[PDB]
Amino acid sequence: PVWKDADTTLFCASDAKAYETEVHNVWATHACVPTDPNPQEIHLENVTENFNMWKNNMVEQMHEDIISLWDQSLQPCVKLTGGSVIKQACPKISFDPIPIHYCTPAGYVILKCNDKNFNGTGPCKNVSSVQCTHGIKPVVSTQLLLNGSLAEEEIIIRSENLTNNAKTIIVHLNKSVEINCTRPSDIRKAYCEINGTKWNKVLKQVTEKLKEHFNNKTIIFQPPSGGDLEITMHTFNCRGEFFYCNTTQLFNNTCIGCNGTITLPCKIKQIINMWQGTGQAMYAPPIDGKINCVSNITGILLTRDGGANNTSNETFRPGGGDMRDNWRSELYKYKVVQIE
Ligand SMILES: NCCNC(=O)N1CCC[C@H](C(=O)Nc2ccc(Cl)c(F)c2)C1
Ligand SMILES: *[C@@H]1O[C@H](CO)[C@@H](O)[C@H](O)[C@H]1NC(C)=O
Ligand SMILES: *[C@@H]1O[C@H](CO)[C@@H](O)[C@H](O)[C@H]1NC(C)=O
Ligand SMILES: *[C@@H]1O[C@H](CO)[C@@H](O)[C@H](O)[C@H]1NC(C)=O
Ligand SMILES: *[C@@H]1O[C@H](CO)[C@@H](O)[C@H](O)[C@H]1NC(C)=O
Ligand SMILES: *[C@@H]1O[C@H](CO)[C@@H](O)[C@H](O)[C@H]1NC(C)=O
Ligand SMILES: *[C@@H]1O[C@H](CO)[C@@H](O)[C@H](O)[C@H]1NC(C)=O
Ligand SMILES: *[C@@H]1O[C@H](CO)[C@@H](O)[C@H](O)[C@H]1NC(C)=O
Ligand SMILES: *[C@@H]1O[C@H](CO)[C@@H](O)[C@H](O)[C@H]1NC(C)=O
Ligand SMILES: *[C@@H]1O[C@H](CO)[C@@H](O)[C@H](O)[C@H]1NC(C)=O
Ligand SMILES: *[C@@H]1O[C@H](CO)[C@@H](O)[C@H](O)[C@H]1NC(C)=O
Repeated sequence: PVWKDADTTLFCASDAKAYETEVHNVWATHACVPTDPNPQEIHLENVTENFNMWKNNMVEQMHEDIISLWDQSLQPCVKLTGGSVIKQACPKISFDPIPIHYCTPAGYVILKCNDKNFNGTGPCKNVSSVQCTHGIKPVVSTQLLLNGSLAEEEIIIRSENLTNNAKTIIVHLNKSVEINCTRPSDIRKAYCEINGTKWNKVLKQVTEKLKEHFNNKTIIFQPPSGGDLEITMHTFNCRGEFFYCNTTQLFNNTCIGCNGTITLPCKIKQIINMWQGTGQAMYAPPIDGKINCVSNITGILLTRDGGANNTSNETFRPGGGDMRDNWRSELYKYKVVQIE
């Protein structure tokens, strides 16, 4: 086998149920084929292959699909786009993301990096060959990566360029921390409950590894100062409702009487600034009854402060906004090649 680096158009696969009215299922039913009934991963003996997750067309290809999925699935009362106005009907929908596999057409194959502490760029010593990735959930998230994969060994610090502060940092956790968000039976007041013990343990480890990457320096956490509500809050979609949660308690540099349950204040918003960058959208009020989503915190989005080269500290705040990094967090060990 001999290959070369190449971009090409991918296709998708799913376990989607054709009887479901859930929108991820309805979209995967007509845009994707069924998942590979006999998937086989094959090792590449004595092969070293270098990867670059910040340099992967797979990401932008998935991004186009999630844009597609949201525009056909989400029914907004009125669509406020670039100097435009549209008025429609906005019934409530069934919303729950399902895993999606990304697969190469003929002449192309996917290379899988299996080195347990691969950071996302550079040489991979344990390389695989697959026809499709594994099932990736398209979770649209800010500040915190939800329902993803875990790093198998240590916590991984991923970044295209650690010395550039504009570059986003992806923290790949090795132990998931549960986030339990509930709007109980304001109709827009909600809260997310987190294990403080579990949470502070893991964030202590996150700081000890950023210490390794930044020359033993003091690692400070801080809430985002300024930006849109989707940036300064942990924003996610639970069962169709847009949750905005205040995470200041999570990035508490201190509980590093504070090892119980952390309860984050949340509000469901009807008017959101779309992650697709095209403007404002207005949706309908929340459904009646108890609205609950439990998810796994599996990764953290961070931006580092600048102007601290002559200081003794480094400051990191929760990031968000560019959903590409969310897909990048799960496609990092994949790249497409052209077989020669
Ligand atoms: N480093 C990139 C700067 N990002 C940026 O400029 N954006 C434009 C304005 C806010 C946009 C957004 O994140 N929207 C959103 C909507 C719903 C959910 Cl659930 C969610 F998690 C997020 C992103
Ligand atoms: C390579 O990765 C595989 C799959 O993750 C795993 O069995 C092990 O870590 C590695 N195996 C060899 C033979 O290097
Ligand atoms: C990732 O590993 C490569 C070596 O392959 C190194 O050059 C790069 O600085 C590392 N990046 C991070 C963020 O650790
Ligand atoms: C949450 O994480 C555990 C392991 O940490 C895993 O077994 C479980 O399936 C995860 N749940 C979801 C919804 O991903
Ligand atoms: C997670 O990684 C840290 C180092 O980053 C390590 O100390 C810890 O033991 C790991 N935890 C698990 C459950 O692997
Ligand atoms: C990373 O960013 C720093 C500061 O922005 C810059 O000086 C450096 O050349 C960049 N390195 C690479 C490899 O792009
Ligand atoms: C999530 O929280 C609600 C109320 O806060 C509680 O009733 C439920 O048992 C919790 N679920 C889990 C899995 O912790
Ligand atoms: C937090 O996790 C610990 C283990 O780290 C566990 O014993 C305990 O049940 C959890 N506490 C809460 C309040 O969820
Ligand atoms: C960083 O601190 C650790 C503390 O365990 C020490 O072992 C290491 O030599 C230090 N390295 C640098 C570059 O300061
Ligand atoms: C989050 O809560 C703190 C107090 O707990 C408050 O000062 C801060 O303004 C809140 N964040 C936002 C974005 O409103
Ligand atoms: C994460 O997965 C669980 C189980 O599938 C689900 O209940 C929860 O709503 C998911 N979280 C998000 C943010 O989609």
